Formats: sequence, C-alpha cells, structure tokens
Amino acid sequence: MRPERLTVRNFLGLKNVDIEFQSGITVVEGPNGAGKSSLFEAISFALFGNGIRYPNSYDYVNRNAVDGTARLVFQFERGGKRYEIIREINALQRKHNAKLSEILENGKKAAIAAKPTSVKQEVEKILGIEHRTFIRTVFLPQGEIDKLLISPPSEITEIISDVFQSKETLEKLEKLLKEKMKKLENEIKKLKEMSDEYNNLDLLRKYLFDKSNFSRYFTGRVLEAVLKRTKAYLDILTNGRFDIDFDDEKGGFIIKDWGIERPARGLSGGERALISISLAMSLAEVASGRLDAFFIDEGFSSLDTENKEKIASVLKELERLNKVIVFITHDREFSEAFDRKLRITGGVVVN
Amino acid sequence: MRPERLTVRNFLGLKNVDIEFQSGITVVEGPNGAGKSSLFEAISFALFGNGIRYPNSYDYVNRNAVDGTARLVFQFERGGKRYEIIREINALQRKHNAKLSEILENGKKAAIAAKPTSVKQEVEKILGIEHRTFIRTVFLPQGEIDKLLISPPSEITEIISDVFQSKETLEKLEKLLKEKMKKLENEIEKKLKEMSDEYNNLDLLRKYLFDKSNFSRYFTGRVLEAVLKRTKAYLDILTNGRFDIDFDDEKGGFIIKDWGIERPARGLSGGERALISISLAMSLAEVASGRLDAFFIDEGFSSLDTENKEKIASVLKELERLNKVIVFITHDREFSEAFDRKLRITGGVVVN
Amino acid sequence: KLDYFELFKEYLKKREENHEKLLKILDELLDEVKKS
Amino acid sequence: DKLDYFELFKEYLKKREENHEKLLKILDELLDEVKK
DNA sequence: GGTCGGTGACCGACC
DNA sequence: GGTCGGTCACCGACC
Ligand SMILES: Nc1ncnc2c1ncn2[C@@H]1O[C@H](COP(=O)(O)OP(=O)(O)NP(=O)(O)O)[C@@H](O)[C@H]1O
Ligand SMILES: Nc1ncnc2c1ncn2[C@@H]1O[C@H](COP(=O)(O)OP(=O)(O)NP(=O)(O)O)[C@@H](O)[C@H]1O
Ligand SMILES: [Mg+2]
Ligand SMILES: [Mg+2]
Repeated sequence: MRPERLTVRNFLGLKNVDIEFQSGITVVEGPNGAGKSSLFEAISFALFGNGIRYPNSYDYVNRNAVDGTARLVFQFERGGKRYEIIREINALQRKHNAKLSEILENGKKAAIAAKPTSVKQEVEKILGIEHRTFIRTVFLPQGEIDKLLISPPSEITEIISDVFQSKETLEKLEKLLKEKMKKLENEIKKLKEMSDEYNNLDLLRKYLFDKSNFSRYFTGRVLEAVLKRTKAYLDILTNGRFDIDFDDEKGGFIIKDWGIERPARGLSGGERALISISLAMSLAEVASGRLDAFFIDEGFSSLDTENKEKIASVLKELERLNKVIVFITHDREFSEAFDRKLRITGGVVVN
Repeated sequence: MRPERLTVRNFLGLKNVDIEFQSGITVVEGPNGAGKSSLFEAISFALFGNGIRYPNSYDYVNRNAVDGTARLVFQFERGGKRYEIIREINALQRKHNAKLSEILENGKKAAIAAKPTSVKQEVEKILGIEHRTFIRTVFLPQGEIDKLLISPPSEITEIISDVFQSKETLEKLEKLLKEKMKKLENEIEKKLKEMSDEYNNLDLLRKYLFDKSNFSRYFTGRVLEAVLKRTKAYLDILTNGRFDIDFDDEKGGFIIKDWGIERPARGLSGGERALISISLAMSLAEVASGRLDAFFIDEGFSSLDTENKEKIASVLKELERLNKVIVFITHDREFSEAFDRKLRITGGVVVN
Repeated sequence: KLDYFELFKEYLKKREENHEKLLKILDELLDEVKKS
Repeated sequence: DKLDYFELFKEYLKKREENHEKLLKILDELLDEVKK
C-alpha cells in the first residue's frame, strides 16, 4: 500500500488538508490538538472505514463543521494498480457514503465498490491484510507502539501470517478442499480408489491447516528473516547489549540483556519504544511490495536524548527506500533531524 | 500513606537503594533503564505484593544478583501509627517471605502479619484501599496516566469511592446488624413493642445504608462533585476556559467540553488527555489528604508539548506547599530542572 | 470532612424523621464494631 | 520473493514428504480451481 | 409445613 | 501470628 494523495475536510481536528505523499521520510510537526493524529486516523478511516479513537463513525466528524459533513478522498497504489476512495460522513443526516474506484491508464475511473461495507471488503482484498494487522505492524498509532512486541504468540503469528499470505486464497482453498472430501465421503476398486483420495487430500489438509504444522513453520521462517535485521539494528543502537528472539513456549518475544533472558514486558519505557521501533522498521523492510508505507505517531518521547538521536540516525537511513515513511511528533529535537517537513497547527497545514 | 523510608536490594533493575522520603516535591531523573520505575514498582510491591509489569512475583528478582534474592523494607505512616514491611523474594528457591509490624512509639516492633496474603489483607485494612484504587488515583504508573479518565463508569465509581469508605468497617457493621435482627426475631405487651420496635428501627437503618440504591449512590455523587469541582478549577487555569469536565454514566464516562462542545475523554489528543488526567489526579490528591499522603506520577509528561509542559510543571510546583510526599519521575532533563530537589538514579543506584 | 459516616448523618436527617433514634442505634453498632 | 507462502510450502513438504510429488500436484490442481 | 441433611464461616487452641 | 480442626449456624432438600 502506497499513499499518493489525501484530502480531508472536517475530520476530527481537521478543517481542510490536501497532501501529496512521496517516497522518503516526512516529519509531521505540530502542537497538541493540532490535528496530527487526526490525519493518521483519516488514512485509517479512508481504507478500512474504522478509526483508532472512537467506536462510532459519526464521532469522527468535526463537530464545528457547520454542515456536519466530513469528506475524505484517498488515492493509493498497489502492485502497479491505482485506486481512489471517496467518503462522506454526514453527521446530521446520519448518512455514510463511500466508494472505491480504480484509476486506469487511460484516466477513467472504473468503479469497484460503493458504500462502506463493500468498500472495506474490497480494500481488505487489494491490501491482503485486515485493520488489526495494519495498525500492529507498519502503521503504529499514538500510545500503541509496543502492542505487537508484548502480544501473546497466538496473536503475533496471526498478524505475521496475514502480512505474507492471502487469506482470500487460503479461505477458499481450505473450503474447496473440504468440498472435495465430503464429496468423496458422499460416494458411500472404485471404493478403494476413493478411500485413498480422501486420504491424500487429508494429508494435504493437515500439513496446511493444522495449527500446529506449516503455520508454525512459516511464522518461524518469517520472524527469522525479520529478527535478523532487528538484531543488527539493536546491535547498532545498544552496542551489542540487546538481542531479540521469538519463542512460542516462552510466551512471545523474548529479549536477551547481556545474554540474560527477559520477557518483552520486563523492559522499560524507552527500551520498549526502542525495541518496538527497530522491530517495526524491520518488518516494513521485509514486507516491501506487500506493505509500502511505514507510519509512526509518537514513539520517541519515551526516549532519552542519547537514544532519541540514535534512533533518529538509523531511521534517517531509511530515506533511501522506495517507501512512504512518515513520523509524527511535537518534539522539535527529533523533528529537526529530518529534512522534509509538514507542519500542522489548528487543523490546517502551515507556511 | 506517607512513605517514610525505603531500602532495596536486587528488585527489578535495582542493585542497592536507601531512600528517606521528604515533604513536598522530589524529582527522580535518569536515563532509559536507570531504575526509575523499578523503585516505583518496589513501593507498590512492598505494600500489595504486586508489580505492574509481571504477573509472577519471582520475575521481580534482579537476575544479576548472585543470591537470587530480592529484599524490600518499606516503612510508612498512616493515621498517626507507623509500620514497617520487610519482604524477601528468592527466585532460586521459589520463596516469598513477607511480614508486617507496627513500630510502637517506644520503638519495639509488634508483629501484625507474617505471610504474603496476611500482609496484603492487613495492608488493605490499614490503608483503606485495594491495589487497583492505589494505581489509578495517586500512584500513577508509566504509560497508565490516563486509565481513570477513559475508564468505564462502573469502575470510575468503585475506585473514587473506595478511597473514602471502608470495606472492612461496613462488612463487620452489616453482619452485626444481621445478627441483632436475627436474635430479635428469634426472641419472638409493651416489651414486645420495644423488642419489635427496635427490630424495625434496625431494619429501616439497614435499608438506608446497604440498599446500593440509597446512601451508597448518594455518597459517590457527593464525592464526585467534590473532585470535579477541583478538576474544573485546574482546567480553567491550564486551558483558558476552553476545557470543562463532568461525569455521566449513561454517556460512557468522563465527558469533556471543548468551548461547550461535548466530547468523551477517549476522543481527546495524547497531549490533552495527559493534561486533563493530571488535573484529575492532583484533585483526587488534594481531596484525599490524610488518607493518602503521597503522590507519585511516573511518565506522565511525555506527550506534552513545550507550552503545556511549562504550564503543567508550574502548576505542579504549587503543591510543594503541602505536607505530602510528592514524586515525579522523568528521563527528560528539561522537565526535571523546573524543580529544586532532584534524586538521580543511574545503573540501579543513587548518584551524586 | 467527606467522611462516610458524617455524610450519612446529614443524609438521614434530610429524609428520615426517626433519625435521631436511628443515628443513636448506629453509634452503638459502630462501637461494637470498633471493639472487635 | 523468498518468503512466498507456497514456495515456502513447496519446501516444507520435501523435508517431511516422499509422496510430495502427487501432493504438490494435488495442491496445484486445487489452487487452479481457486484461480478460476 | 417441619424436620433432616450438608456445607460454609468463625473461633480457639496448639505449633 | 499461623494452622488446622471442631462446632454451630443457616439454607437447601426431601420428608
Ligand atoms: N528482572 C530484572 N532483572 C534485571 N534487570 C531487569 C529486570 N527487569 C527489568 N530489568 C532492567 O532494569 C532496568 C531498569 O528498568 P526500569 O526501572 O523500568 O527503568 P526506568 O528507569 O524507569 N527507565 P525508563 O522508564 O525508560 O525512562 C532496565 O534496563 C530493564 O530492562
Ligand atoms: N469529533 C471531533 N470534532 C472536533 N474536534 C475533535 C473531535 N474529536 C477530537 N477533536 C479534537 O481535535 C483536535 C486534534 O486532535 P489530534 O489530531 O489527536 O491532535 P494531535 O495533533 O495528535 N495532538 P497531540 O497528541 O497532543 O500531539 C484535538 O483538540 C481533539 O480534542
Ligand atoms: Mg497525536
Ligand atoms: Mg520507567
């Protein structure tokens, strides 16, 4: 998923905003209540029709808007293709409209879905992830930076799998293969040959949907690739002190501190932020092509001056990537470290 | 609860620490992983037997320690009386030894409780509050600053009211009433009216205290008004009359007004939630003086910009006046130097 | 003072007429409780 | 890419199966009537 | 409706 | 002061 343009009107803290996104790093600066997080939830609401902060859709409408209407237009690219989502959340009429059109090479707009429910299903297909996976990996909201890290092994594996697999394919494959076994049981030399087919599909079903086999192996093989980069990021950031590995039995992410073992929840504020950020920029690297954005809303304030600058240094060395990387901060000490800035105050972009 | 002294060996990230607490404000300041919050969970652990970060006691033992044993001595004053708690967690032997003693004026230690559970039970009787109430009101952990404010209605009232009433007293009181009533009905001219009349007076009094609908409700409401009165005051000073606060349990909890526009706590920004949370905390701290005489706020000024960090710090300084043990924990030097008395921790030991 | 029992004395006096008798019974009970 | 689910799965089988020819055959037929 | 049964909380004693 | 056991009181059940 690669953000290209985002237009906001009267969404939460926002009054009007219009942003082109591009490869590289961008810092979104601004005071409290300026509208930084609103812009983040905006993208979230453009795609999945869910936000972070509120249970109910009509809450997201800027209550000061005089027509009670929030409008969102989001344009993004995936896998060569290019998509446009338009939304109106009308809080007076209590009407929520939403369409997703494809943008073709000849400049017309082929429609793929209208209304919230089918737009979300379409978005979830094009992306190949669900909302939870989105906010737990490469799109980390304010105050929720360490959720993946301290999650139980069950959740972690679901999240990882989903990033690197089509649930749309697997859902059907599992179903199709059910159908071809209850159609062989249905039957009742032929009865030996249909007994021995039921049993070759069943060996296939087992290696593929037992919890419990290849899922456990595949998660291992992904986290192996992911933690290889994290270990290296952690060697740079902590001078060889911290090591990270993943164990299902030991409750999840397991950290070594000068060799000593500690559950990720043992860590402190800064160490957690520091070890969530290098784990997050690792995941994004290993998920390029699948996931092409990396957003953080305010990790870096847990961090002391030494660690903030160190973290900033490594992050800055992502600038090279063909990734839409965006960090959000009120902290000027962190922000000044980067070149491309976007300042937001009072619900508008400034200067 | 007024922390007098605290000594620690090998708990979490601490090696050795011996700390006498004073009145007014101290700032604990030091880098990521210094041991700041470790001291914080040490107090909570010594009193209630529970950390913040681990469900299992043996995990609080510093793994570097050569004996595999953590030791905790906490001494504190409540209601004139003085107590001391000594706890030894041995991670190697899976042993947790705890004991509670009143330190009489003469100075002999009279034992009160000598097990992790008997200590936790006596502590709740003394302090007046359960562990959850402690960590939501006046002892606020890193990353949990706004937990009371976005909390659902039924919890918010269980918590603030627990401060001001006694589960111990009420439980006994209700039972004794239950027996006196049973005896009177068991004991069944003028005497009958006397025996049967006091039966009813008891029952009319029973109805007023223990039908949750009755005084219990009313009490919680009087309590809330008191706390919100103060919270509204602080908010006027901090946000130029922009943000008001109120409580409605059919509206899902604490509700903020933004120039008159209603908004549930969870809808505020990271900065606005921390600024309003602290206000609420300071208020509860004022309203429960004598019952809780400490006020610890670890990691609660991170998502606060420069204008609000300066505003928040100045207000917090205006508590230096009060006879209390007030402690702020930070890694930010900027914020910590707005105050006078600093306690510096590095490498799990006090420095300077 | 915000004391649970002080507030009850005020709450009962408002809506209860037999309150003076009732608060009295309460005091006796509070005493038997404190003793134990 | 290396971390391709079925290319990972094409290999997890070769370690754990001898009859992995007709099995990966079956898997391929099935994915095709999912492609359809 | 009253009598028989079992289980649950308080208390004193002994470690 | 801790533990473990005894008894009595109370609600349940079947009489
Ligand atoms: N069981 C343990 N044994 C030894 N060290 C531990 C243990 N648990 C945590 N630590 C480490 O002890 C150090 C102190 O932790 P902590 O007290 O949370 O730090 P802190 O001063 O509050 N730092 P911060 O919250 O980042 O600003 C950290 O480096 C932890 O990783
Ligand atoms: N429904 C709403 N209508 C109007 N304003 C709202 C609504 N919900 C929240 N706000 C306000 O919109 C402003 C922007 O919020 P937000 O975007 O989260 O700020 P922010 O930039 O992240 N500030 P901070 O977290 O403190 O760094 C805040 O003042 C919110 O209280
Ligand atoms: Mg924000
Ligand atoms: Mg800390």
